Amino acid sequence: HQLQPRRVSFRGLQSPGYDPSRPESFFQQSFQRLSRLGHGSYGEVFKVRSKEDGRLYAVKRSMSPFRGPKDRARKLAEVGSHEKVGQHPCCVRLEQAWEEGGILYLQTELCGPSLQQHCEAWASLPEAQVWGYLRDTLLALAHLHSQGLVHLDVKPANIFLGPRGRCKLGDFGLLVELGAGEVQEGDPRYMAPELLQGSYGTAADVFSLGLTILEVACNMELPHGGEGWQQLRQGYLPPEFTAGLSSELRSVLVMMLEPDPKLRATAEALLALPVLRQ
Ligand SMILES: Cc1ccc(O)c(C)c1-c1cc(-c2ccnc(N3CC[C@@H](N)C3)c2)cc(C(N)=O)c1N
Repeated sequence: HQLQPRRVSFRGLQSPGYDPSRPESFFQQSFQRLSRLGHGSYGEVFKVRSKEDGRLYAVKRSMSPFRGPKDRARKLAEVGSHEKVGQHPCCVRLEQAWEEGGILYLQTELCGPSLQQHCEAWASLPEAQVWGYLRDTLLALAHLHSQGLVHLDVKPANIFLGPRGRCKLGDFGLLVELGAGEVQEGDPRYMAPELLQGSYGTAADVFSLGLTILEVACNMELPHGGEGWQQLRQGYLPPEFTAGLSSELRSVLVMMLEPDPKLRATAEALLALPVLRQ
């Protein structure tokens, strides 16, 4: 026998068309699986339609049952972090989460391709689009920081194309609160230099978003270490990466890539620039 699905929430499961008497899972009974959006060691993401309301969503499920109470605690923690983010037009919105059969499910709004996928199936993007992605993801960071939260893995793969040129930031598994809480290793290509010393704060996201946007704007791989990695963290843009970048975009990126986090521009300061108006 199998225990009924349980809602996972850190704030305070039954749905139309779900029958506990029937053997198959809440996920099998309550959704129509339409396509697979992604698969990895983190599990799988599916595009689904909900039987409850008839609308499209995405559902991420973990790959293997919990191995022990700590493994379970650490996986469920993602839901608590995501709930702290809440509703914001530039953040992937969690609808509900649940556990069944030792598997964790997160149901969110359905978003488009990641910025990474969008780039791969474009070369270098029109700068007008890049400005939109930068602005939207800056709004997301201002929102996170207002909640005392820092995303420690801002990267092209974690930003999803919404409606009409809009970007939403997601994957809040590596969110920390301003103690910190347990966290995994962010992608070294986009890592703020102060994180080498374990120092973090709202500035670390801004730096990562700077290299995220640099990468999508120039369509070149960033170094994961060695001299190239250091030379992106000196306070200038290496010419290697700047071919075809406008003077306007270059200047905003260099504000975001300031190595001293005390000097680095805040999301709100960047959003107040005339170039990022509206
Ligand atoms: C379901 C879910 C729950 C919580 C959450 O925060 C997010 C973002 C999602 C979510 C994830 C994905 C997706 C697709 C392919 N690869 C990845 N990953 C690659 C590695 C990892 N970092 C990110 C993620 C797509 C969508 C979407 N298109 O609607 C989506 N809403």
